[PDB]
Amino acid sequence: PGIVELPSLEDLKVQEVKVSSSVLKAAAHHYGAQCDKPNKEFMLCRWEEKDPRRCLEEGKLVNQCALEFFRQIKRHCAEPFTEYWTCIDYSGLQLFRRCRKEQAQFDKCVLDKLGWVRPDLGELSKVTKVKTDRPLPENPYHSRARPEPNPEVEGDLKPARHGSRLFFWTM
Amino acid sequence: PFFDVQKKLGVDLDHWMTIQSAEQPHRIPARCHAFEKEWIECAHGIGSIRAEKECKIEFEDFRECLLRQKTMKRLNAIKRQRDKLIKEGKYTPPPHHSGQEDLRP
Amino acid sequence: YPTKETAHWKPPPWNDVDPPKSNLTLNFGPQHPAAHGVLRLVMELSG
Amino acid sequence: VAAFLKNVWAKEPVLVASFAIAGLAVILPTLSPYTKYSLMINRATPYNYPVPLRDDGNMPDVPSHPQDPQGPSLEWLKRL
Amino acid sequence: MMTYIVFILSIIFVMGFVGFSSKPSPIYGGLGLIVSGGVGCGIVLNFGGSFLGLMVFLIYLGGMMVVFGYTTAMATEQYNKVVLGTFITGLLMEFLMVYYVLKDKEVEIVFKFNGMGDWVIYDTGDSGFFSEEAMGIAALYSYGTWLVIVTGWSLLIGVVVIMEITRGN
Amino acid sequence: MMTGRQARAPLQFLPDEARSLPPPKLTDPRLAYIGFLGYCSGLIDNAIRRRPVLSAGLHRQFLYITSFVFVGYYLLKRQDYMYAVRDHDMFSYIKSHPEDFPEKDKKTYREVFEEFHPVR
Amino acid sequence: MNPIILIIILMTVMLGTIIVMISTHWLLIWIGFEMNMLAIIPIMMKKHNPRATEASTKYFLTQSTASMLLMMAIIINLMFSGQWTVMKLFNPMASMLMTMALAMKLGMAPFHFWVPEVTQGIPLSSGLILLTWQKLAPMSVLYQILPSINLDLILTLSILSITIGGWGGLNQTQLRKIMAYSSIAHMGWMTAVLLYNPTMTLLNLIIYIIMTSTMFTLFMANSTTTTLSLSHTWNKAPIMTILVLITLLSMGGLPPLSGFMPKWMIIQEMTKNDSIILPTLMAITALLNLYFYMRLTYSTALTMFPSTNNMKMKWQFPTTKRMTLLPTMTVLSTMLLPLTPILSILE
Amino acid sequence: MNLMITLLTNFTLATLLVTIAFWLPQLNVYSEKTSPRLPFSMKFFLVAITFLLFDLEIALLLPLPWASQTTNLNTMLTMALLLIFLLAVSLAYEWTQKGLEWTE
Amino acid sequence: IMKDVPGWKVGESVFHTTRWVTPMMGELYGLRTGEEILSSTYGFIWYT
Amino acid sequence: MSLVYMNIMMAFTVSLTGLLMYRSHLMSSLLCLEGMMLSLFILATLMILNSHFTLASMMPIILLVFAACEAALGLSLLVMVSNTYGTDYVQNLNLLQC
Ligand SMILES: CCCCCCCCCCCCCCCCCC(=O)OC[C@H](COP(=O)([O-])OC[C@H](O)COP(=O)([O-])OC[C@H](COC(=O)CCCCCCCCCCCCCCCCC)OC(=O)CCCCCCCCCCCCCCCCC)OC(=O)CCCCCCCCCCCCCCCCC
Ligand SMILES: CCCCCCCCCCCCCCCCCC(=O)OC[C@H](COP(=O)(O)OCCN)OC(=O)CCCCCCCCCCCCCCCCC
Ligand SMILES: CCCCCCCCCCCCCCCCCC(=O)OC[C@H](COP(=O)(O)OCCN)OC(=O)CCCCCCCCCCCCCCCCC
Repeated sequence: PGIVELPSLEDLKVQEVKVSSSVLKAAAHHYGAQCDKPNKEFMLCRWEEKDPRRCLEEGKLVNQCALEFFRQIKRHCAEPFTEYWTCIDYSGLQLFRRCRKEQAQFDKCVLDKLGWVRPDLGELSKVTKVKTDRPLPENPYHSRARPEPNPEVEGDLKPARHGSRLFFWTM
Repeated sequence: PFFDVQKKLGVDLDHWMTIQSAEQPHRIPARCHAFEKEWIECAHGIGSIRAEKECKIEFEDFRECLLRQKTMKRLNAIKRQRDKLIKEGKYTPPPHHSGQEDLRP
Repeated sequence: YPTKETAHWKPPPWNDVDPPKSNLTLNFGPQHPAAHGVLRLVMELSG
Repeated sequence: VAAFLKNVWAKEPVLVASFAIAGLAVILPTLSPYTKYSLMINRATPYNYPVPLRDDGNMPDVPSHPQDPQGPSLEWLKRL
Repeated sequence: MMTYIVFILSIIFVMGFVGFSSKPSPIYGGLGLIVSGGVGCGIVLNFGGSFLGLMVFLIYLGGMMVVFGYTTAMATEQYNKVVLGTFITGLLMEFLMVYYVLKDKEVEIVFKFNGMGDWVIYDTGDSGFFSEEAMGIAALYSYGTWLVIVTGWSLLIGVVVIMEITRGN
Repeated sequence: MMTGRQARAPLQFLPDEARSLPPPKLTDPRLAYIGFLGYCSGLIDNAIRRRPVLSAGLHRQFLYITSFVFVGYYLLKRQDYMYAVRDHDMFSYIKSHPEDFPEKDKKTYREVFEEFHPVR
Repeated sequence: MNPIILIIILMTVMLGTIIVMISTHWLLIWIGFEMNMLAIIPIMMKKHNPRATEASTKYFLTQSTASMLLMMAIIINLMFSGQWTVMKLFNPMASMLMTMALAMKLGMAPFHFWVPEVTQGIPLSSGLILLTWQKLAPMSVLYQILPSINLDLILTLSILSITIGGWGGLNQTQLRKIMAYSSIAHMGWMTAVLLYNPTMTLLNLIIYIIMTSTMFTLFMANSTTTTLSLSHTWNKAPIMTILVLITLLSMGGLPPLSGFMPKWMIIQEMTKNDSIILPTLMAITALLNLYFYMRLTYSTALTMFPSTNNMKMKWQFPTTKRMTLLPTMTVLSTMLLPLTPILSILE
Repeated sequence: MNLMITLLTNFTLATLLVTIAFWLPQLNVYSEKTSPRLPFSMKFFLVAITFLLFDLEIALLLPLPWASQTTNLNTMLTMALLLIFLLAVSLAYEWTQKGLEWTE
Repeated sequence: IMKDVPGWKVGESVFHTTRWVTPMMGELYGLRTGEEILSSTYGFIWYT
Repeated sequence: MSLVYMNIMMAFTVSLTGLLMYRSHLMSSLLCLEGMMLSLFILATLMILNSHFTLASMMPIILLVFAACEAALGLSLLVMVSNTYGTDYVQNLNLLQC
């Protein structure tokens, strides 16, 4: 069959978010509050194209808006955030419930110096609508033409011509 | 004597476990969901006789998704040629195929 | 049709019932011989 | 029925406690006002990803941001 | 070697089946089926069937083979050529199959078989905050309603049937 | 053979298009033969229990006759329905495929040469 | 047995058969066969003698082996198709194993070696259930998997079943073994026409169940398990000799009887597909079935064997048995050939 | 992996204890000592089969703590109470037909 | 690697479709070392 | 196909040919039957976990439950045979030759 088409290694170069999972999980609610639009453009493009090769520019926009988010944390509230993700980072399950005072300090400093509001319980699982400029994928499964169906039955049902026609049975 | 009582009464006794492309708990996709969906939506309504000779490509893609025989045969060819070139000394493995390049994310 | 192989075959019983074709005996003693220790019991147990 | 109940509670109280606990387990969730909230909490637990919708132009109930007013809410769960 | 762990456990599995299926005695046959059930459980566990492997240990080895050894103890007496000969026959057939599918990375007895480690065929993604195997088993109560009805009816009928045929009257 | 026809609508003994067909008359010789089978079942039922064969249980003989006629009427309706379905599918398949059913150029016996084999 | 428990266990037998007949999933097919065997085991052990325990053990071993081969065929189908719909099988190995498993469940030759032993070991009512109702579910699965059934396999099983069920009944004097070898020959007749027209398969199965139900009901009503005990029936109830005469003449395939209907329709649908040698050899082989049927008619109805003195006491008592549907089944097994185009209701 | 290491270590310590307990009392040479079917019960087999069938019913009951998380709770609760009820009905039929007798 | 091999299409799909197929474990970690293979393919199962 | 499927199917056939060739004991026959079930369990489980076919995760449990109830039925048959003949030998089950 055909040759698979892959992007070059230059097209896969982006400035990664080289932080740990507790750094992300500590920042995850404000990240979902603030980096909404490129993330949902990317996930809409990702569930519609069904191909990670058509989604690389939205992936780079996600990977860029996340860096802008952490730079904007780093300019104002580096120390409460650092204490908070260290407390998140101690726990083996990384519990939010063990870390409520450091979360309170980080949310206080984030609401004061950046105006960011933490999402309530129920908001980051809402289904949101995304305004895109890319076209809707018209055949994302790359399905070929379906076979034409068998003909339907039509007409009125007449009696059997001379009955059963089983050897001599005249009905 | 397939007495299709389920389609007669409208009950769903076992149509849910019948295929991989059905409704799954927590919307978990099967690893060959698209291939099975393509083969079923091809072969739907045209019968077995037309489905074996008109939907052959979709069923071959789906069987090769399931069993991965051509994929494993292709990897066997590449790996055997690689090991022959390593034994002959005419090929070197790159550092990113030896654990020396500080992986992506 | 009688043969040499099917020669010893008799017909089955008329009610299709065949003949059936015991109980345990225990030589018993007290577990720790502190109290009694000098008892012998020949049981006939039925399970 | 009061003589039989006291008699079976005198003779076989383990079976009376068995049938009483089993009968409460059967008829009690249809009488409880919190059986609704079990369904409400299980359908509100977000296992999958909330795959967003293409904004065609007419979806007034769907929010554009998670912190928008419209959309499904869990204030009943915070409060109870 | 360590990438072939499921394969090596499957070789131990076939060796255990050649062990008990050559039938030395129902006691040692039970022992061979116990060791075989344990290593086949390990085969299932190394794909991510942790609940299904614990179902092997808890149900298969835990109840059923215990009842087999129990009933054997009531029907055999406590105190050959054909068993050991059939044992080494099955062992040589299995090792010749191993040798072919290892030196060739390919064999065909009834179907074509790969010779690489079966690590190759796995998925490269996650399941999130659940096990897919656990959620599919949990759906026996919400999706498998008819399946639960016929399974419970067969088990109740099975209790009735065992009390009928062991009654003797 | 016709199992894909009655698979869109399963377990219908008489479909709605069976009503376009004329029902069997109640003086159908097939249905009268089934009534004769009911009378014979009544006679065998009086004979195996050593009742008088023609006299005993006239209510029972009449219920035998009635029950066989009642079942056989719907059996004849389904029989005529399935043969009508068979002819309907035959004619629609011939109509949809004219290349597989060419209208045969019929020659008369003045052009047809048949080899004569004498009996002598 | 408790009559409540008897009714529940027979409903569970029927339930397993219905679950095989209605379900669209292979696991539920296997579940139906498991439930069917699990429920029919007490019916075979109804009288609790060592022949019934031996018969139930042999039946258990054969049906268990067939159920495990059925599940292996289902598992190879799940490999090579990724799904579970009860339809054609997507691998010839799964098709071979499932055809073997259903051949073991039907007791077709060369997997026939349990049917006369198990039928002899059990009573006449349980033998009736085994030889009529237990044929329904595997023929339904064969009816559904026929786009994948290998032709040479099913016709080998068919002609081997017809030949071995012909030669097996010629040596028999026990009635249950005669009915079992009759079963093997008629299952060969059913599966021979399966890939050609399965409506005629269902016609053969229905006429066979009617005639076998008639013969087992006559054998129950006369309480005769051997040829020579059936020979005393003329001095006890002479109408029963007439009924077993016409039913044995029907099962031999003689016109104008309705046992000629299935084999005539099978020959009729096998000559359409340009097979001439095979229905001719099948028809000539069925003359052996007719031979031991005529042996039984000679011993029962056409001659008068010697009776004993104690039959005079049994003259003074009527049959108080529920001869359920015996006149209906006797009429349907003999006088149905004028209604031969009724077979279209099974289309 | 760590599980396999732990199983091998427990098996090794157990085999070492068994090998010591068989070979360490063979050090002291002792005076070599020169002087000098079972009955079936139906109830013993029946309690084992009753165990096996109720254990299969338990095998059906084991996915319940995962099954409560479903969105089809009314069907789930119905089938859960139905499996426990069929286990209780198996126990009641085992009771009333003299099955739990002399090993009650 | 596959230069000396005659008739070899590099990057040839084993599927007739042009749809993106999710890669297999052997397609990604096929040419890499056995330690990375084990850590990617049995790591979560063997984790503690 | 995959390499482990060869060994699991060969395990099924080994327990098959064990079950199809009796030595003396009916218990060893039932052991071979449940070894067939064990190999079927493992093979179905490896397919269903490999495919990520979620709903068929309950299939091997239903297989295990039905076939262990079947095994209980077979053990009760063996127990009745052993109470008849004293042993569980398959050469004692030969009354139905005539
Ligand atoms: C205003 C509203 C009301 C208006 C009312 C208008 C009518 C007024 C009269 C009402 C009564 C009508 C009765 C039925 C009409 C006549 C049917 C007829 O004769 O068909 C000729 C039919 C074909 O001849 P056709 O010259 O082409 O047609 C003349 C008509 O146009 C025939 O017309 P078709 O072309 O429409 O015929 C249709 C087709 C024409 O037939 C065919 O296409 C050929 C296939 C026929 C069956 C071949 C089966 C071969 C294997 C079985 C051999 C059986 C051997 C004989 C019996 C042995 C002992 C049981 O027949 C069938 O498919 C039915 C099957 C045969 C049953 C015939 C009716 C019997 C009713 C009474 C039964 C009593 C027992 C009789 C013996 C049982 C056996 C018949 O010939 C035969 O079937 C030969 C046998 C004779 C039939 C029975 C004669 C009826 C009267 C019997 C009274 C005497 C009973 C004696 C005591 C009991 C026996 C011991
Ligand atoms: C409706 C909800 C769901 C119900 C089903 C679920 C039940 C869960 C519990 C499982 C129980 C399993 C075993 C049941 C066996 C019942 C039969 C029984 O035990 O009968 C025998 C007993 C007498 O005991 P005996 O045989 O003598 O014991 C030897 C020592 N003497 O006989 C007796 O003691 C009499 C037993 C019958 C009467 C019991 C009445 C209890 C009433 C409690 C309050 C009402 C609860 C609602 C249920 C309706 C009860 C009528
Ligand atoms: C595509 C097909 C779909 C399905 C179509 C329908 C298939 C029907 C298959 C019928 C199979 C019948 C098997 C036998 C009945 C089962 C229950 C039973 O065993 O009843 C007999 C009963 C038991 O009583 P018991 O006391 O235990 O017996 C010892 C004698 N004292 O009582 C006795 O022993 C008394 C003696 C008389 C028993 C006569 C029973 C006749 C039942 C069958 C009637 C004919 C079948 C229906 C018509 C044809 C349908 C195709």
